[PDB]
Amino acid sequence: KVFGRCELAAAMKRHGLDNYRGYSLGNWVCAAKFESNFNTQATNRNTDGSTDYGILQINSRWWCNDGRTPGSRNLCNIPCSALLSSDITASVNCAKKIVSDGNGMNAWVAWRNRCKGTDVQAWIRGCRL
Ligand SMILES: [Cl-]
Ligand SMILES: [Cl-]
Ligand SMILES: [Cl-]
Ligand SMILES: [Cl-]
Ligand SMILES: [Cl-]
Ligand SMILES: [Cl-]
Ligand SMILES: [Cl-]
Ligand code: NA
Repeated sequence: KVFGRCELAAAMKRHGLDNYRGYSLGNWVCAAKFESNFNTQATNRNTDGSTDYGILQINSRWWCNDGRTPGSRNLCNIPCSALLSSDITASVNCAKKIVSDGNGMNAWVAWRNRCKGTDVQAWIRGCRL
């Protein structure tokens, strides 16, 4: 599923991401924009052989099981395929664990490089929320 901007903001808010660990909704929308272009089915292979899955490009090295990432963990206790669903629940629940891991949203390199410090509220501007 490719979400619209405000549609994803609303779904993220419904699932409790707005101000989660102190990160406003616009931060989460911005991260999803640059990780996946709002596409739940996005996948990307990393150089190390792990793969990133879904709207927030969650990595198989630590967070989900895809059966093909040697030495990896599955700390969200989910198949990586669950991160590709039109229902964002699994991605949101796993993102909550990731953002709580110690480095906040810096875990998402694209957030650090493209969202951090910017006018992230622009991402939810106009949205009925
Ligand atoms: Cl957009
Ligand atoms: Cl915001
Ligand atoms: Cl594996
Ligand atoms: Cl594990
Ligand atoms: Cl599994
Ligand atoms: Cl959803
Ligand atoms: Cl933080
Ligand atoms: Na894994």
